Amino acid sequence: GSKSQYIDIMPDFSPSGLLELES
Amino acid sequence: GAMGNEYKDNAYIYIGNLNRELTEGDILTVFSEYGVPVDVILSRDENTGESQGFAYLKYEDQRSTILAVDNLNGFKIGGRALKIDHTFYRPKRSLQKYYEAVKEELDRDIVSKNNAEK
Amino acid sequence: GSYDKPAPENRFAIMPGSRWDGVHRSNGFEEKW
Repeated sequence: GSKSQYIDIMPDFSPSGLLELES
Repeated sequence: GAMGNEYKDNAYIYIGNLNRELTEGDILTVFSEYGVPVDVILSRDENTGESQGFAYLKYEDQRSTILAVDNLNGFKIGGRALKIDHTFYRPKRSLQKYYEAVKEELDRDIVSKNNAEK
Repeated sequence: GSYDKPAPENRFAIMPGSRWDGVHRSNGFEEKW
């Protein structure tokens, strides 16, 4: 298996800059 | 019209018509108002890792899920509004670390601990 | 993210989770009675 990183994707977890204006 | 009415175990909800810059944390920002997501996954490509414009979120409570399906539906985010429906799919084994890495950040709050580890 | 209101005024008794910054938003969809 991969032992560098698990998956290359991984979650980000941040608000969008849309959101601050959209809400 | 993306429901998986095969069960009523549909704590997972289809979040469609999302914008590209919308990430898991963003979805959490709007959806945590309607409850506590114990699982959330943003449908994003495996190569580039960019959002497909779809997500799946699962609350702790399916009734909270229902409230999101209705009252958060039609919320406009960056020119487009998001759509919620009751979908149910089997989580990918290949991308499992994405799933578990996500719930870890959520579980942080969910798990009540005076002592986390022995 | 923080729990702002400690009052279960929500019909479902749901209180906002710790990732909600404090921006109350609702569309007002009447689909759910």
